[PDB]
Amino acid sequence: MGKEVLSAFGLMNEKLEASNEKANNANINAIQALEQNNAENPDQFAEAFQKSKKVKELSDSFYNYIEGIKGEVMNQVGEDKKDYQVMDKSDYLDQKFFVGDNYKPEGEEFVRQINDYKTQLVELLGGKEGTYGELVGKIDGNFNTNDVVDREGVTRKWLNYNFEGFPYIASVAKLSMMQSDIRATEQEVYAEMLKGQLKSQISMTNYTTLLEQSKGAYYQGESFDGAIVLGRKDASTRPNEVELMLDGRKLSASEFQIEDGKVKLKVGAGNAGEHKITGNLYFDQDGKRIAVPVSQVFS
Amino acid sequence: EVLSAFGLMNEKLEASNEKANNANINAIQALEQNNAENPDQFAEAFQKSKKVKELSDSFYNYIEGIKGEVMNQVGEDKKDYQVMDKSDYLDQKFFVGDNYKPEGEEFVRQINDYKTQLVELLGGKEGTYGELVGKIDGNFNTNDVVDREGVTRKWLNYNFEGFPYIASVAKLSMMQSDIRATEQEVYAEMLKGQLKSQISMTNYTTLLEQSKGAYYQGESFDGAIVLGRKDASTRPNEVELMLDGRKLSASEFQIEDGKVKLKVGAGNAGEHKITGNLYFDQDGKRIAVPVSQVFSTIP
Repeated sequence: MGKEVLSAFGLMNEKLEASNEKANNANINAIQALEQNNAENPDQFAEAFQKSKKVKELSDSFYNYIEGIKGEVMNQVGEDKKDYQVMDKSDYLDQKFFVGDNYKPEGEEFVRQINDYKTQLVELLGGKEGTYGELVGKIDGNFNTNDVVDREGVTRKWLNYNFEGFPYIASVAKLSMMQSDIRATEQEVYAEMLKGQLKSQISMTNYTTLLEQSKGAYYQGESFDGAIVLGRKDASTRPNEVELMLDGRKLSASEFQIEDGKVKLKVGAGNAGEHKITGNLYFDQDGKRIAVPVSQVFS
Repeated sequence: EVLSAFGLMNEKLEASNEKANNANINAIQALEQNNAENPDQFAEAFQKSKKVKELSDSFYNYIEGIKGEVMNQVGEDKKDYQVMDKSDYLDQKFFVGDNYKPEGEEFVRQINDYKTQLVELLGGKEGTYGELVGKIDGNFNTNDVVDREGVTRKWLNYNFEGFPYIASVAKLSMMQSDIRATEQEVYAEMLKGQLKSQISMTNYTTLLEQSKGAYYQGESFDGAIVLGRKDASTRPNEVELMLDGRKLSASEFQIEDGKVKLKVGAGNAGEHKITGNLYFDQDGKRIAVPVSQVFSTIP
């Protein structure tokens, strides 16, 4: 029997497990970033956060199921782990998965778990349609349980073809790449969700033109000077904190006169004559507080 | 029995490769479109994306050529995987005795050049993109590694010693998959970086507006505060300004795209209505920011 055979499978599995650990770290980082984004402006990142969380928990449940099968077969072979020429039995799995030419309930459970993952994921995204459906194609191609036809014409059963008669390390590698598929689908899904949100924020559908002339007191026919600037209108924007100093008095009576109902910062403050308004709008973006200065005047 | 699992893994990897590659092509196309719409913004992102596209496609084509060379020797058909078991030509062609032949060393050099310039392109192990750099290094590395025994194996050997032709093919397919996955992660990171630069509140200043303004006296104040966009790199593609029916604001004249504002300084003979449309190309679509304001001048 080929000594180098099933050693190749071991190298597959080692590379795949290392990559999967790195991918899980990156995915957890991305989820933490999303939760931080939901912390400030929850309105913008809400749906993104919940759908990403659902993907996270589905992916984790499914990954843990696969990993349980992997640990099962690891116990099956024995304590020798980095030795691979030993995982050659092709016995425990089939008798753990099928009855003669029929599925065992747990094998049925395994396949229906796969199908459940796919269908809930795609229905979360909006199946085969809507925004980013090519991702649905990717997931379908990755987890597809449709019975395949062999080159010899037999429509072999999906689990039977995928798993029967194979060395324990072989199905171990199969499951490792299934896990890698789950991690890749995660990484991609968080990518699309956050990207779609960002594009929903950058869209100049969110803006509105304004006039920012130095002074409105334009005398008799003198040459004009002014500008057009894209004032923000998207109500989803919300200054996380506001400090709004008046003419050196009554720093921002809290929502007594300021109202961020719309992104129009309606200030219903009082007055006595000439006035200036100063302060800072604190936006907690991506884990950093940024102060946007305010220095304006009013009669 | 005959380990067709290698063949199945290879075929799935290849199908995933076309799907991922189509996605990558589309992603770069979208970057190209955005760069066409707004070159100053997506300029660096598009340049880095096209450099990594060149590098990735060169590397992918090299590996694909090696894979094709291998699948030449297999025979007339390309699915009878049990036939693909000789493992006698490829091992011959990479190396003689211990030392690499001057093509295997070229292969490893290609891998290492790819990783080196890719990392140096993505900043580096430090700065941003660090986790992605870790993924690249872990996926692509030829540091000589030690087997079960405490003895060091050369990378090309340990990965490509007498392994069945289909096994080597599947390993190379995994390498291709890593290249494509790295492509998509890289493009996503570059785009996310650009967007998050665009949504940064460091891009804004604060303006106000009211119905009339002055009140000569202390009565009240129904003002509002807005986030004017002061990003230099954002600019309309089309600027149609039929202010009050007279002309297109002398397009060469006062309307100035030099900064984000449109530094209008037009004529003055009374109260003036400025009206028109701002046309921003965004992901293809022609978004239309209407402009409709009044500035009054005594004539």
